[PDB]
Amino acid sequence: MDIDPYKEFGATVELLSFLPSDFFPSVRDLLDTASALYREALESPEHCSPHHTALRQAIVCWGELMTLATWVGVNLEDPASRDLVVSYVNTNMGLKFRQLLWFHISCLTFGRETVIEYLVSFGVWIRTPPAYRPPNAPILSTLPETTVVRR
Amino acid sequence: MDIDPYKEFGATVELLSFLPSDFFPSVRDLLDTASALYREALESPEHCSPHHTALRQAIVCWGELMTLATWVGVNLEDPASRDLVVSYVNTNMGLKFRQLLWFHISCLTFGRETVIEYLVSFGVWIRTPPAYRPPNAPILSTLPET
Amino acid sequence: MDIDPYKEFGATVELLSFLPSDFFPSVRDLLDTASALYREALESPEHCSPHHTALRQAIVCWGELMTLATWVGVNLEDPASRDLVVSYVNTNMGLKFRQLLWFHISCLTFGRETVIEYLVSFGVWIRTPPAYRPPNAPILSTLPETTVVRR
Amino acid sequence: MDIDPYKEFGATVELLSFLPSDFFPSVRDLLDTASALYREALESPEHCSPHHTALRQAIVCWGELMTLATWVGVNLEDPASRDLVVSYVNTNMGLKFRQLLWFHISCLTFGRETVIEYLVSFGVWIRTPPAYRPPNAPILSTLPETTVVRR
Amino acid sequence: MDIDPYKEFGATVELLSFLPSDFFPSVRDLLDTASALYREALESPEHCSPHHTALRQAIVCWGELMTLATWVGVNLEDPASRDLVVSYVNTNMGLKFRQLLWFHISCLTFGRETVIEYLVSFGVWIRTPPAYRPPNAPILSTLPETTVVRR
Amino acid sequence: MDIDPYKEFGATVELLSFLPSDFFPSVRDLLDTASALYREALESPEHCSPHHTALRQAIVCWGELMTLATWVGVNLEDPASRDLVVSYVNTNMGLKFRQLLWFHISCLTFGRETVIEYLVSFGVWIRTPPAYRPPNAPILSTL
Repeated sequence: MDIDPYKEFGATVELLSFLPSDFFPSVRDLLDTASALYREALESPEHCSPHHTALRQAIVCWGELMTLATWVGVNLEDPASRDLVVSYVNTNMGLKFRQLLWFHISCLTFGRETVIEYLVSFGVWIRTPPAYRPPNAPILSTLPETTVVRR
Repeated sequence: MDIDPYKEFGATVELLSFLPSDFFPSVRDLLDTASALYREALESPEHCSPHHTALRQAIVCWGELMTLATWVGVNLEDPASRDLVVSYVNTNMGLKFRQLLWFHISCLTFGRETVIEYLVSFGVWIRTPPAYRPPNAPILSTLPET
Repeated sequence: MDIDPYKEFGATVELLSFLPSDFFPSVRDLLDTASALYREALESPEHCSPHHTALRQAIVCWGELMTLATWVGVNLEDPASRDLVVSYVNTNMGLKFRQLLWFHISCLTFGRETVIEYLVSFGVWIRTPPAYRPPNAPILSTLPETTVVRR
Repeated sequence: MDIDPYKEFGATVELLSFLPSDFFPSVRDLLDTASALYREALESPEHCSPHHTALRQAIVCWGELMTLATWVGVNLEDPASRDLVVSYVNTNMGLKFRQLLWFHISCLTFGRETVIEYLVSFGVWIRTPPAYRPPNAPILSTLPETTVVRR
Repeated sequence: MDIDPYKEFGATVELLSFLPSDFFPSVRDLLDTASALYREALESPEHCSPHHTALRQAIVCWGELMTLATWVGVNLEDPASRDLVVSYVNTNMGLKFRQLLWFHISCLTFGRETVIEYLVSFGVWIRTPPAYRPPNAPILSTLPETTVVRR
Repeated sequence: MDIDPYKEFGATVELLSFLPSDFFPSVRDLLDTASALYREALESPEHCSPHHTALRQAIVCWGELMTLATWVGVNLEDPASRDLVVSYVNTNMGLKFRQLLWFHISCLTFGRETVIEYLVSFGVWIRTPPAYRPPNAPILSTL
């Protein structure tokens, strides 16, 4: 079909194509952020929000893909094809999962309006040619880059 | 007829020449930004804005220019002239379209007054000597302060 | 994308396919009608109407295409390919511009309802086989074909 | 100085450029019509209307042009060049004066709005290919379509 | 006659004498800034403000100076003396016109009080020895110190 | 740009083309008139009038030209080139500067409408053929 898992939330696959391919953190770092900020709500028995539902589903499917990787590394004798499949699962399927994770963790941490405005502004930034581009790329944050809160 | 594509919007061809010619993103990146942000409005059977009207027209005209370039590639046998024509369509007309798409997408995203003050300020900045101007190049951003 | 520059106004590319390919006036005649009826409004600094916006954009792009034609006629040494490109720009791209011009000038002069009704009626006329087709094709006009207004 | 003699009245040299060369009566017939419809007003010491002012001026410059033609015919001994200049004066300048006289006589007879809509509709008719238009040009006249003066 | 072109506006040739020679954009950049910020007001038939009057006059005298430079380059056969005069016109008189254009464009952009306090503070900064002053000259700009145009 | 320095003051360059090139007094005479009539107001720190602003600007741009001329006469060793360029500075730019000074001093002294009617009347006088042209050329005066 044509689900396009972001258009339900307000972004699209092409709106997230503003961000380059290597912009997204690693799958380990994104799973660490998830378990560090929303573990007790991702394990609760209630529909907390659509982001929580989609994030639970994403994590279960990555778990199914990591079980696949373990199984193939255990069961395939041909090492060339074995490492081929494992590297494919880890990188080429991993990129789609990291784009999915980044989006959900960031839209939970900062908000839909903030994440969409950040996507637009980072599109502007990465579009602007290098010679006329400021060094301060836009970034998501809840505090100013320097925070003078003495006590 | 001596028509400005920007005079009704409050800009001018010389006001968009006030920025470096290589400041504007590629036509590919700008068409991607348009289809990523306002596709459902650039395909609806409503006007919704002079910017949507002008942006629909601009994209149709670029599609016609790209069909021209494909036709040239297929139907010109002389490679020198063929690649000269294609390079012209991609660089001169491509620069004019990138200046046009940038203006309309940026206006729709940020605001007419915001984009005009940005044009003026970035033009003044790129001309101020380096030691007496803020060090970071100006940029447009929807992300507020925290 | 799928802009279809008429569906914003109420027609479509297929509704304007009722009219044959050679029905549309020349680009020179349509630019003359434009500069004879709406020049002071096409050069004004205000959004007069969506037809005016689209017509300004169309005229600027035809100007860009005529600058292309001048450039190629000046810069291409190979005469065969030069005249090939110039004839292409003038006829095959010209037809699309004349369909665009005719539509906008007529919808400004006569009105959207009148232009759409004319498209439907000319579809009926040009569809009817020649033997059962009246000689009076439908035409757009603000006066009767004969106008007895003595003084 | 690039002056349009109709722009003052609402027409345009590009709006009257559609009426074919054979559309206008001869200079003699248009002068007879002027002197038989508005002689007592084109010979009065009163500012009657802009059409009267322009008609007076046009007739004076045609008188000067006819004096020119007579002088050429009398004083150019070369018959070839003499007939060349006479033909030029009687056809090119003659057509311009026929277009100018027709416009003013017809404005005075019918009305500004009437003659302008007539020019518009005749442009629409003369731009259509001969195969898609009613075969009888639109007519501007004071007579009924039956041409029977009752009462 | 010992006229101060800024004393009328509140500055003084001795108040602008502190801004170094490298502080001002080139004549070309300052003319581009003028013609891109206030062209429709520097070309209007209206007395807009003393800054507009002085800007019009300054630009006319620079036009005369550029005509002089072109005439020198064309008509002085001696290359040494020709380049000598051209260098003089482009550097000395050029610096005076850069100082004059900067002052008027900056007044029109920012304000009399703002540009005067800026000149005062820049004088304080440029008079201090390099060892007792903050290393970054004071800046007059419309951009935020972050140079990110939001809203 | 097409700034046209007289447009704001109500004239145009083609209106001042009514007066010939050899009609305007020397720049010396015009500067003498200025320093005799409006020195205390051109040296004042006040926007007295747009004519005062334009006249201050013109006087400063002429002072810069004269400094250029002196600098050239001192520093250019080639006498031919030096005399050529100083003669250019004195005549070809002095012409436009005495046009500007004439316009502004005359407007200040007599009035905008008076100077404009003078320009129109001088157009009439210089267009009239010589056989029907009075020997008394038009002249500006408040007497």
